[PDB]
This record gives sequence, C-alpha cells and structure tokens, in this order.
Amino acid sequence: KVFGRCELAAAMKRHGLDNYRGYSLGNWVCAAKFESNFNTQATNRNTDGSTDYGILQINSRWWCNDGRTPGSRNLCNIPCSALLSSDITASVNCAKKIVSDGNGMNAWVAWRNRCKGTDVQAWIRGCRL
Repeated sequence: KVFGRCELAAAMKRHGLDNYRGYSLGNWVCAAKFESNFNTQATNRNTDGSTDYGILQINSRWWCNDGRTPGSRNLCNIPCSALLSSDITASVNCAKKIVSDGNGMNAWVAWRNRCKGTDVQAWIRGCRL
C-alpha cells in the first residue's frame, strides 16, 4: 500500500509512534517519506547482501528474518515479509525496538541525512490528527 502523508501520520499516531523515545510524529513521517516514499512494499538490497523492508526500510542483518542474510539476526522476531503489509503494526513494533537500541533515529540513515534538524512538523501540517 502507498499511504497518503496524513493517512500515515494518523496510522503512526494510532500505533503509538508520536513522541516515542522523544521523536515527534513529524520525524517518523519524514523518515518514512525518504526511506520508502510511503510504500509498504518497498524493498532495497544492500551491498552486504542484507535487504531493507517496508515503510521504514528495516534491515535483515539485525531485525528480521529473510532466510538469505548469512550471519544475521532476527531481533524483532518476524519474517521480513511482515514489514511489507498494508497494516503497519509489525513495522511500528520493530521500529520501537530499533529506536530504543542506543542511537535513536540515527539508525535510519535517510532520517539522519534528510530529516534530522529540519522542520519536521511540516510533515504533519494540515492533518486531522
């Protein structure tokens, strides 16, 4: 599913992402924009052989099992395919684990390069929330 901007903000809020670990909703929406362009089915293969999955491009080296990432872990205890659902529950639950890990949202490189320090509130402006 390709979410609308406000539609995803509402879904993220419903699922408890607003100010999770102190990161406002705009931060999460901005990270989703640049990671996946709001497309739950986004995938992208990395040079190391891992793959990024879903709206928040969660990676198979640590967080999910795809069966093809040697040496990897599955710390969210989910198949990576769960991260491609129209229902963002699995992505959210795993993202909360990730953002709790130490480096906050710096775990998402697109967030650190394109969202961090910006006026992220723009991403939820106008939305019925």
